[PDB]
Amino acid sequence: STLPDLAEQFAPPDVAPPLLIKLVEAIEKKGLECSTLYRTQSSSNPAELRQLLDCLDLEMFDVHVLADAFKRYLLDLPNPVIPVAVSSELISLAPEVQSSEEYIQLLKKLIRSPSIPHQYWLTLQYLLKHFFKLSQTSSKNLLNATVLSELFSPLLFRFPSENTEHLIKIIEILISTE
Amino acid sequence: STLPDLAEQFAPPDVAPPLLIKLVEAIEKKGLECSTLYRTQSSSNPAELRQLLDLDLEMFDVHVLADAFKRYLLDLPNPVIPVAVSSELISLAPEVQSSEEYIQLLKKLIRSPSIPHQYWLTLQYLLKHFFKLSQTSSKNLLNATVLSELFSPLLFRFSSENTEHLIKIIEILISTEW
Repeated sequence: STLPDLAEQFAPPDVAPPLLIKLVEAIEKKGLECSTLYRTQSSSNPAELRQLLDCLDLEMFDVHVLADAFKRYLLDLPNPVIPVAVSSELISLAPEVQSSEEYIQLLKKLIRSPSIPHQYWLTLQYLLKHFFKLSQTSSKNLLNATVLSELFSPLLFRFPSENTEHLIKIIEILISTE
Repeated sequence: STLPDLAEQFAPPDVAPPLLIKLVEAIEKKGLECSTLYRTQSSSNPAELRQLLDLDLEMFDVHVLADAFKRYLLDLPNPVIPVAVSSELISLAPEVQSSEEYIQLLKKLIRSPSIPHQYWLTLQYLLKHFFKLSQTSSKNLLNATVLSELFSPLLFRFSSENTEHLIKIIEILISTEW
C-alpha cells in the first residue's frame, strides 16, 4: 500500500485527486446504467487492483475492475476521506443528537477545520457529486442514496460498531441534497 | 494570518510552495552576496510584508524580500517543522544525545503518514537555500551555524541542551546537503 495521502495527491486550485477523477469519469462512461455496479466481486485481487492504481487509459479496463479499484482506492488511502477525528466526534454524540441536519451541519464544520487539509473536504465533495449522478439513473443501476450510503460509508469513514446508523444516514442525505 | 497550510499550498510533483520559490529565487538573485542579508530589519511592518505575500518579486528591495521570507515562515498556520515533531525531539534524554540520532528521528517523524509530505519537502527546499547561502560565506558572512541560529526559531516555532540539539541538527542538515 503505497497510495499517498489525499493531501499529497493534489492541492488547490485542483478540485480532486487526478487518479480519482480518472476512475470516476471512466466508471461513469461505462457503468452509469449497470445494475450491479459497485456490488460485485470482480476477478482481480488487491495486488492486481493496486497495479492499476500505482501505475494507461482506464476506459480499457472492465467496468467491474474499475469499480473494484475505486473501492481499493478508498481502502488504501493512508487516512480515510473522513478523518477518524471527525468520525469519532460524530459517533460519540450519537445518543445525544438525533437531528440529521445538525449532524450534517457538524460534519461540514469538523471536516473544514484548519487542522485538516482542504483536500479531504474537496475529495468528499467530488465523491458525493459522483454518488449523486449515479442516483439520477437509479431506475436502471438500482443505486439510490440509501444503497450508495450503505456501500460506501464504511469506506469513507473506515469503520467495520452498532452506534453507527446515524453516520450512514448523513451520507444518504448528503447524496440526495446536491 | 491568512496564509494557507503548507499542505494546501502545493503538492507533489511540485517541490515547494510556489510563493516560497518566488521569494527564495528572488532573494538569491539579488542578495546572495549581501553581508547583512537576514541580519538587519527593513522599514516595512508585518502588515506591509503580508500585503506582498498576496507582480514579480525581483522588483522589491532585497531587505524587504528577506523580511517577507521571515514573515512567511512566521505566518504559516503550522511551522515548517510541526509541533508533533518538535515535541518528540525536545523530549529526548541525555543518553540519546547523538546528533546522528536526533536527525534520524526528525526524518522519521516528519516523514510520518500523519504529517503531509509537503512539510518535509518545504524544509528540504529551505535547507538547499541555506546551503547555497553558506557556499558564499566569504562574501555574505553566513555559515551553517549562524543560519541555524537565525532560522531555527522560525522553523520550529518553540532553552537547554535539548534546544541546543535542535539548532545543531539544523546546522548539520544545512552543511550536509551536498
